[PDB]
Amino acid sequence: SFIGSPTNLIMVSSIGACLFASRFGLAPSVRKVAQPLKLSDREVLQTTGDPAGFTATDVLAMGAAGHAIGVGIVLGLKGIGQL
Amino acid sequence: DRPLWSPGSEPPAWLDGSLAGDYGFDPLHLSEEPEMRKWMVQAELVHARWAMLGVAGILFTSIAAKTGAPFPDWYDAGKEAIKTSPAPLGSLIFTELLLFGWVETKRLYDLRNPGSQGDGSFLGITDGLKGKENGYPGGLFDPMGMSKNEASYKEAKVKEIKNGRLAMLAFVGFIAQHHATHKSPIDNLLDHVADPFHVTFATNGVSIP
Amino acid sequence: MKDFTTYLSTAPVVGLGWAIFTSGLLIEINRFFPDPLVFSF
Amino acid sequence: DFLYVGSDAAALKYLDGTLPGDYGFDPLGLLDPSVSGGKGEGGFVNPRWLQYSEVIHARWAMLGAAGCIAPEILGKAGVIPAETAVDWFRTGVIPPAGVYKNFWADPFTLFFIEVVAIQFAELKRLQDYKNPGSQSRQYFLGLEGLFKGSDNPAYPGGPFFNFANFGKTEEEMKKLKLNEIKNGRLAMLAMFGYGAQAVITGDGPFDNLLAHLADPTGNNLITNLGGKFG
Amino acid sequence: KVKIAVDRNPVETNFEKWAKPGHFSRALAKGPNTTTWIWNLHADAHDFDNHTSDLEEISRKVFSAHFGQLGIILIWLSGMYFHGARFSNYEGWLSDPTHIKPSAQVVWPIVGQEILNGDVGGGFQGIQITSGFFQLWRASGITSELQLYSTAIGGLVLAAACFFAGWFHYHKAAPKLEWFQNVESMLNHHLAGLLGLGSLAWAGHQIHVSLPVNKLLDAGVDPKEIPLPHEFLLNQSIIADLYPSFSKGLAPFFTLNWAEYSDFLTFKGGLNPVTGGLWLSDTAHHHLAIAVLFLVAGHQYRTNWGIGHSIKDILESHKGPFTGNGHAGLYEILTTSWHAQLAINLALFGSLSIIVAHHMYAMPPYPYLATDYGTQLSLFTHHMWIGGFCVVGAGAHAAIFMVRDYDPTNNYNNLLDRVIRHRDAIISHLNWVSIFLGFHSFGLYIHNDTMSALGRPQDMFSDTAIQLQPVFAQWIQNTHFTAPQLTAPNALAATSLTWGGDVVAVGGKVAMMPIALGTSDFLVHHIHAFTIHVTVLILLKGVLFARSSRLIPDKANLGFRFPCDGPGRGGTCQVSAWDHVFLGLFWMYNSLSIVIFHFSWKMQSDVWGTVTDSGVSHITGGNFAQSANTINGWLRDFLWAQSSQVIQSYGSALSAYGLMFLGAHFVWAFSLMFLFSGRGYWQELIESIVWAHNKLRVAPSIQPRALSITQGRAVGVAHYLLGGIATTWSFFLARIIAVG
Ligand code: CLA
Ligand code: CLA
Ligand code: CLA
Ligand code: CLA
Ligand code: SF4
Repeated sequence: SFIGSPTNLIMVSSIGACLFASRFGLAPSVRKVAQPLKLSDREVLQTTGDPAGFTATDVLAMGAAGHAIGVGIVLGLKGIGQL
Repeated sequence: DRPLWSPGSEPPAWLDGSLAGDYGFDPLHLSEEPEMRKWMVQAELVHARWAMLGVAGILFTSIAAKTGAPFPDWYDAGKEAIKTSPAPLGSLIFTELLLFGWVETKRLYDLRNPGSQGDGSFLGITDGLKGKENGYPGGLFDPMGMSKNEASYKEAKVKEIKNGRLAMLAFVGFIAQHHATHKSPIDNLLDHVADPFHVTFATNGVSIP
Repeated sequence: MKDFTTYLSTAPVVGLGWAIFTSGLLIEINRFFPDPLVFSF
Repeated sequence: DFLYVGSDAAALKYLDGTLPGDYGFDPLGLLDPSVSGGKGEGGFVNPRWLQYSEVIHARWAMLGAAGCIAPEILGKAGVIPAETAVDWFRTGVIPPAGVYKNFWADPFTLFFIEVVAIQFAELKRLQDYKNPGSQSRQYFLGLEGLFKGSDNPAYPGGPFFNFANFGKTEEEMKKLKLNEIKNGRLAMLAMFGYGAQAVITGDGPFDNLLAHLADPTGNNLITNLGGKFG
Repeated sequence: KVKIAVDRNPVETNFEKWAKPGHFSRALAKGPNTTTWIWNLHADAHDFDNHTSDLEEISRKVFSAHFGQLGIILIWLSGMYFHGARFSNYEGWLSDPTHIKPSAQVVWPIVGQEILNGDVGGGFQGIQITSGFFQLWRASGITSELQLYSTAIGGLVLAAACFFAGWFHYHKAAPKLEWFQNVESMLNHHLAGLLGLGSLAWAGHQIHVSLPVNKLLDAGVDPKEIPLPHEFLLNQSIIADLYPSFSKGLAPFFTLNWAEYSDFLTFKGGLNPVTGGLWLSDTAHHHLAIAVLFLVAGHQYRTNWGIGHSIKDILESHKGPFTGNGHAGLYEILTTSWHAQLAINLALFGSLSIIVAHHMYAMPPYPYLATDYGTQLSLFTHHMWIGGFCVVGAGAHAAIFMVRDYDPTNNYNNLLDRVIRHRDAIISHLNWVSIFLGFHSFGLYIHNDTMSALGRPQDMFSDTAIQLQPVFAQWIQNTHFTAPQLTAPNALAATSLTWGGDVVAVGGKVAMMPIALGTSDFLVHHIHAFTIHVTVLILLKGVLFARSSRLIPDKANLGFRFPCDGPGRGGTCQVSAWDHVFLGLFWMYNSLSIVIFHFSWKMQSDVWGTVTDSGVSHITGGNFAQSANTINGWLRDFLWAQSSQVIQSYGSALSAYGLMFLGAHFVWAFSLMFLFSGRGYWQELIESIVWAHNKLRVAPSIQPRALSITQGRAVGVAHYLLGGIATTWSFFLARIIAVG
């Protein structure tokens, strides 16, 4: 996880893609309950600052999912011999 | 209205403070029934008196041993006593068992029926050998004592029960720090006074692994 | 004490007290004395 | 200003400017009056006992955070001798970490003294919590007058617990309450830190502060997690 | 939404209800007029449904009941640890596991019991144990008896804490019904919390404690100079030499360089040749991966923070056209019925215990466990029987839910209602496959017996004669043997030596060797399939016909456990679902007895034995491929070729196994009174005895009555099962101790 490593780049890009995905619809966040196609835009608790629904549990889950996706990508690329 | 065993606690309903040393300490609800209350009072009194007698004898023997007189330790005193005793083992314990059985069923049937032995059945004595209170007899057992005065008798009762409880604590301390140190209680006391900052219950090896 | 000793007096505890007493009595007889066959004093 | 990052809804509905804390940070929810409803003492999950344990944990954390770092800078300076100046976990609290041999008594002797004294203290505290003001009625060495306490068992006051007795006005008392609970919540993280720093470096917390100060990039979380002893 | 709803002090803590034994039931609250009052008292003692109709009090009752059972199990575990600490040869067994038999029970010299203190070696005498606790205490790194004493005292402390917790959570602070109905929070907390936290804690304990101790143990180092695990925990220098990846010090974990941890988180197939058990590095990576899988699965459901899954939505959304309403109401049933959840949990627990027994006999996870044949056989048989009991109880409590907690209002066209609708088709098809499996397994056995008896072995169903080769099982064996070659290239060897090509051996005895499957294994496996199909037929028929039937339409109003509806319709005896479970217990007993007979014979004839320089010699003569095809071969070469040590056990260390064998014969035979007979004859005999006691005035105030018909059936099945279980236990243990 040295600054400049391909694993660091993969981790940061995954985290940023997950925050982008949860910022404007586009992900089953605390604001967006999920149907088979993830609709209906509900509201609970409060966002505490920036708009939409980035609560304390929204960034906690998306960071967890973004981290967990990154272990799959890095170790998958490491197993096949990439980066 | 009374100093309890724990400040702010709720005293038991069966402990109204009318007993000697009634500090209201009874979490297991023993002595709730009045007959068993009397039996517990009797048992506490006799265990207390025997604890004080044994502790006083142990302390006297240990002090006499420390001053230079030939005396055994409080432990295994009888083991080295029997080899020089004219009375052998077996006969001594059985003699004391018969005599103490006589005295103890006499006081037992005095406890069951107060004043039952004051009818002159035992050698024609009426005022003597008659229980004055629950665990407190009279006649022969109060030769010169001040139990006639009520306040002095109550103060002596409180003093007796408190000294008894202190002697129970002393006897358990005796066996505990004898198993800890294998020395006389006076020797342990002198070691505690000589080096209080180091010699204690913690630096004896045993009981603190 | 009365409320607890009423439970203490019911049959399962009596099913223990007699059992403990008789069992321990027979253990001590078979322990201090060896295994005999004849009651020839 | 108000509320916090977690700040669950249906949790601010039972607290608004009442407790000395009350910053709206109850994401899980444990001060609901519906919890432990009924009769009797019941359980520990209730606002009174939770506030009581929070302020007690707070003050104990203040004392601990003062005592853990106090010998250290004074050992760096010439205040206390460096022979006695040792890390807080090497004083005998963790004998695997180390003990101080040059004490006036055995560590278990001091443990028994602490056990007796603080058993008296905490059992009197618990008995006054069960029965408010009941320690001022049973005779205790002639000092029953300073154990009267107040309506809140957490904040007793009296001739000794508040011998300075300043903050008589409600506003100054509320400010002192907020200051106490905020410095206690800081000492919370101070102890959490001090323990984590001790387990991740094996050295004292002020030495870790010096390490972060001299080299922030080379001595931080990422380098110390990948180092020796953690 | 999810919160902690708790009612404080609902029940006073007093012995008032202890004074009167009959207080939970209003029928038993009057008095003991008849002797059946006592059996109803001990029978309806924990039946909380008829004590009260409130679900909240039932939930509190079962919560503190589970607390009490947990405290009891913790007391038992603490007692086992104390026995291993005080009366054991664990110190001797650590220095010599291949020559010193384990022993942890010491008898008294009171009456002739000194012969039971067998010469197990190491200068120690006692009962040779079979639970395998020494293997567990060698896996989890334990050296001295001080550590076992500490574990026992901690277990006693936690047991007292659990009992105090039950008392508190019932009498002092009882949770409400909404607290128990938080199913999503329950599942998340018992997936991520319980299972995941325990798996991660065990992985950490194995990595920081068990791995260095087991690395030094199999290297020939005596345990006396082995460093204590706290030295490995605190000091990285001592743990660095045994495992070089610890010199990195948690750097590869956060930097995603987990390939550097390949020294103590290995992925190896097979067993450790020094000890015979699984590699502790493999178990460490296993429990770490299990902790990962349970941490990720424990964050699936939605409790309070919007995100997650709602189980009602998941159930109601899976609807498929041949099922009508698909899982429409099952969330409402499982959140309101304790017996339905009891059936599900007991069925899955029993099946998982069966998997546990099979996967310990397959891959021994403990050092010096494969060579200890007694511990392996005892573990397999014991978890086999416990799994069977849990499955039978699952069927019983499913039938109880069917009788009591099932209502037709919530379910109209769902899966449960449609299973009720076509129950006759299910029972008929199960009967057909039952008859089919029974014929072409047991008739094959009888035909082989006949052709052996008729002097025509070439007409038998054997390997020498025409054979039924189990091609599917052998192909699965070959695939798993070649699985590390292609499909799992990172595995060092095969996951087990069931299908391998090498033989491991510790101390001159075979630890685990490849297993060959022939016609006899085919016959026994299809016998097992037949027997399990019959038992599941009995249990499923009892569950399905508990509510209503073509015979008795009003069986729902007659309760779950009733003896009969009278001699009408030709006699409706044993028509209740309780009697279906009563028969299913015996069918379970037959199934698991034949299963463990197959296990013992196959493992003694083709796996267990002593390795020599000239080949491998097993315990028997390898006669399973020649004698397991006939009933007489099975009898003579398993029950008569063995059990020669049980009969001659007298005067030796294992004579108590012979005594237990004959007492088990007694109890098994004594049960057939309560099974064949009825009640009217016994009631009339009791009337005559009552007259005898009336003649000389010793008449009890309580009227002596014969046992109830359900009571008599329960006594019969209990005595029968206890006798059979103890018979097989004594025979198996004596055979595996005197030989293995
Ligand atoms: C010192 C403790 C102590 C106290 C305060 C009491 C007090 C009482 N007892 Mg009791 N008693 C005691 C010990 C004590 N007893 C012992 C040990 C026994 C067993 C032998 C008894 C046996 C006994 C009986 C059988 C009866 C009483 C009765 C009484 C009452 C009479 C009042 C009286 O005369 O005062 C007593 C005053 C004293 C005992 C103080 C004298 C203490 C001396 C000076 C100590 C020195 C002697 C010692 C052996 C030396 C120790 C040496 C050491 C330093 C090495 C009163 C409540 C009677 C009663 O209640 O009737 C209504 C009654 O019937 N007691
Ligand atoms: C992550 C949190 C957590 C954990 C670890 C557990 C753990 C457990 N629960 Mg569960 N439970 C939880 C949250 C949790 N619970 C929640 C949130 C609810 C409400 C929805 C419940 C409601 C619930 C019910 C209704 C029942 C359980 C039961 C059990 C026990 C099952 C016995 C077993 O499988 O053997 C494992 C055995 C052990 C590990 C033995 C050690 C037990 C230790 C002492 C428990 C420590 C865990 C605990 C959560 C710590 C905090 C408690 C604190 C106040 C002291 C097990 C100990 C059953 C029970 O009564 O047992 C208590 C049961 O019937 N649970
Ligand atoms: C789940 C069980 C578990 C546990 C308990 C540990 C624990 C430990 N491991 Mg291990 N580890 C585990 C699993 C586990 N590991 C697994 C699964 C792997 C993967 C293979 C590893 C891989 C691994 C490596 C490679 C290394 C460790 C190391 C360590 C140590 C460093 C801990 C650390 O960095 O935190 C730092 C400490 C803290 C964060 C402290 C926690 C906070 C404290 C408790 C707060 C308390 C303060 C309180 C307020 C006041 C205290 C009371 C006071 C008044 C007396 C520690 C002993 C390293 C080592 O040996 O170092 C010694 C090391 O090199 N481990
Ligand atoms: C070993 C003892 C034994 C045996 C063999 C049977 C046999 C039977 N029971 Mg029973 N059972 C027994 C004890 C036994 N019972 C006991 C003690 C209980 C009480 C718990 C039960 C409880 C019980 C229940 C609850 C159920 C059964 C059922 C069955 C049937 C299963 C048929 C099947 O699939 O197998 C195939 C057939 C056989 C094994 C019979 C022998 C066949 C041999 C090999 C002869 C083959 C053909 C032959 C050549 C024809 C001869 C011709 C001749 C007339 C000239 C069968 C009639 C079930 C049923 O009705 O069927 C689904 C059922 O539901 N039984
Ligand atoms: S024999 Fe018994 S079970 Fe059968 S119908 Fe008669 S009374 Fe009922």
